[PDB]
Amino acid sequence: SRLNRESVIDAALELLNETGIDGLTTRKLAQKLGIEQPTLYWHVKNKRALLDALAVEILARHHDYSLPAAGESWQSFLRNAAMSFRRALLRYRDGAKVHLGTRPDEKQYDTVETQLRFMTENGFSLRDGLYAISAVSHFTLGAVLEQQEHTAALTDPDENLPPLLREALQIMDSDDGEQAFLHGLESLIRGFEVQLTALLQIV
Amino acid sequence: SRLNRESVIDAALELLNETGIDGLTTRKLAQKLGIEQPTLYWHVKNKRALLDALAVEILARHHDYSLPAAGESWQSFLRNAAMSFRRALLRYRDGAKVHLGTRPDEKQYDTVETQLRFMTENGFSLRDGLYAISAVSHFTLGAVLEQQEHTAALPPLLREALQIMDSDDGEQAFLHGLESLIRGFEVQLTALLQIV
Ligand SMILES: Cc1c2c(c(O)c3c(O)cccc13)C(=O)[C@]1(O)C(=O)C(C(N)=O)=C(O)[C@@H](N(C)C)[C@@H]1C2
Ligand SMILES: [Cl-]
Ligand SMILES: [Cl-]
Ligand SMILES: [Cl-]
Ligand SMILES: [Cl-]
Ligand SMILES: [Cl-]
Ligand SMILES: [Cl-]
Ligand SMILES: [Cl-]
Ligand SMILES: [Cl-]
Ligand SMILES: [Cl-]
Ligand SMILES: [Mg+2]
Repeated sequence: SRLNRESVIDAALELLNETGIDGLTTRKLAQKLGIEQPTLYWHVKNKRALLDALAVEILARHHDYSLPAAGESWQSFLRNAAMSFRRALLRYRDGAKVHLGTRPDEKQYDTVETQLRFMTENGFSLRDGLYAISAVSHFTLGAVLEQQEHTAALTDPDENLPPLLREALQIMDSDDGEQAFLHGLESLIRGFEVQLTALLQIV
Repeated sequence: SRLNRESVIDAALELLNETGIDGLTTRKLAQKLGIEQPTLYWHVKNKRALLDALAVEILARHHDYSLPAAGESWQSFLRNAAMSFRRALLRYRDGAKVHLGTRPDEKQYDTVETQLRFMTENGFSLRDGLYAISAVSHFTLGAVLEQQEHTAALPPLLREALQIMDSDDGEQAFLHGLESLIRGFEVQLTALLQIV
């Protein structure tokens, strides 16, 4: 079939959903695309190159709230961006692992620059603006990775559970992690706000 | 080698530091222990079982702040627990990845129950106490993972960002975010039913 970048990425993302990240291989991709492995090699040098491209393309295709809307508050921007990032990571099987194992594009660098510009224009020091954006990223990625790895582990004993843990596990299994995530996200943002507004005051 | 559980874990953690999580295999563990694979199999059924046990033993061995001190505030407890958790995850190569997606083990039940009960004793609902603990975990795991990954590895403002980001190992960003999280929890807890 067609082996332009877009078609190779489409096929690989579809394969990822079938195999997961550990099972994804260039050999299986060649099969999916109806080609011999040396043919694929011309287009895609190895699994690492493949994964780097997928990670970028997942965000490029699906992380559609990467920039603030005109006039949007920083609080709202971080909230929306976090929700968008989470959605994008959850869209594919092992998506967060795919994302984790890369380092950003030149395009992603521009976006981060704009986000950093935006934060600093809203009163954050560069340091605090960065730490905020980092913390949102770390929390969001951590939440998705726990969810997705937990799912992955299931494919491979209530009577002894103590009562609060039993109830906590019931609570956590009750959705895909969204409720816990959204609650933590508000706490994170409010913490940032308390810090920003303090300026040089002891807080 | 000796193949009691402790010796097997010892060997596997040593191997983990050598190979990382992806590179860790039962074949290489058997080699390290000077045994054949089917011998290892009697003791360790597969990689998932090994990883599950490593997750537990890393905390058992190195997570020293899992319970509040007598009289300790919930804020201080979460701070201390988060710092301890992070140190324990950082102790071994890919430690955060080893933890990911695990659930409390039987040997951790009393501890984790106490943590949950402790939050509720401080005014949190079980739900909100859980969400606080979970947020701390998720944030800490994210922070460590990004540190462990860019051990495994232009714009103006960004460029100074990378300077501060490379001025240390991640601890400053981590600690700053942890304080934000804790203050956010406090603001929520203290609001009760007030619009906040
Ligand atoms: C309460 C809880 C915890 C954890 C956890 O994974 C979990 C879960 O998967 C479902 C429901 C509840 C929990 C932790 O991993 C753990 O790291 C942990 O095992 C743990 C421990 N064993 O000491 C902690 O200290 C806790 N945290 C404050 C770092 C946290 C507690
Ligand atoms: Cl072609
Ligand atoms: Cl193309
Ligand atoms: Cl491959
Ligand atoms: Cl707004
Ligand atoms: Cl023995
Ligand atoms: Cl033993
Ligand atoms: Cl293996
Ligand atoms: Cl205290
Ligand atoms: Cl209780
Ligand atoms: Mg855990």
